[PDB]
Amino acid sequence: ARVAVLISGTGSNLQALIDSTREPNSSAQIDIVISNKAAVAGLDKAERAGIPTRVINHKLYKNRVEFDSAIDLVLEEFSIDIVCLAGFMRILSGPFVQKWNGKMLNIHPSLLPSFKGSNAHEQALETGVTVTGCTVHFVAEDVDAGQIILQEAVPVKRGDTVATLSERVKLAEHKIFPAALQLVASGTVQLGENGKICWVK
Ligand SMILES: Nc1nc(=O)c2cc(CCCCc3ccc(C(=O)N[C@@H](CCC(=O)O)C(=O)O)s3)[nH]c2[nH]1
Ligand SMILES: NCC(=O)N[C@@H]1O[C@H](COP(=O)([O-])[O-])[C@@H](O)[C@H]1O
Repeated sequence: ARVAVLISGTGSNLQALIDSTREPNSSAQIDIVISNKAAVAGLDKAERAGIPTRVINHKLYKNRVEFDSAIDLVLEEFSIDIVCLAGFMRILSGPFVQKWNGKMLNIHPSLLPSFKGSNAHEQALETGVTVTGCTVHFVAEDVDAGQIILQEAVPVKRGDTVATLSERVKLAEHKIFPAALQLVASGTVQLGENGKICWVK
């Protein structure tokens, strides 16, 4: 399965995916990395790994649909099968989501359905949970509401900040995102007719 990874910053999840997809038994290969932000460290990581990169800024497009179409063009160019959102901090439009239904994965740093949105760690700390975690899910039109593939719980320590908590949760992210990509790319897991997750094996 040919994979595109979309990023907006540091790219630690990208690096974990690059590492995993180069294992001999990997069913996925990363053929393109796309960023909406220029000069971010995730681009350096891709380049260093010998993977092509494309930057697409919102300032060159009228609306969200034309922005996504520019993404889609590149996806089609590289004959992509699966899209991974790895620190990609943009909402995707309906038709784009619909086109890639069952083919697009996102990593989110909470145990969904808790703490949806762009500041999950802030929410978890504000709420005072002692257990948080991360979630890989299929992307549906409603944000962070798509079908869940894998999750991993991560403890919150007293005195945790966004800095220390996100560091701990990222170690879990780097485990389940490669595991989830491998499940989907090997055809072991799929979105299924009724919409709910289907373990084909
Ligand atoms: N259709 C859809 N379903 C999803 O399940 C899903 C997950 C993501 C992944 C992202 C979800 C977290 C985010 C929530 C809100 C954000 C936001 O408003 N981003 C700005 C970017 C501005 C900037 O920082 O430069 C924007 O969209 O314009 S980012 N994107 C998705 N889109
Ligand atoms: N809602 C999306 C979201 O909050 N994504 C989060 O952004 C970080 C990106 O780190 P990275 O650039 O080092 O992979 C990750 O922690 C990811 O879970």
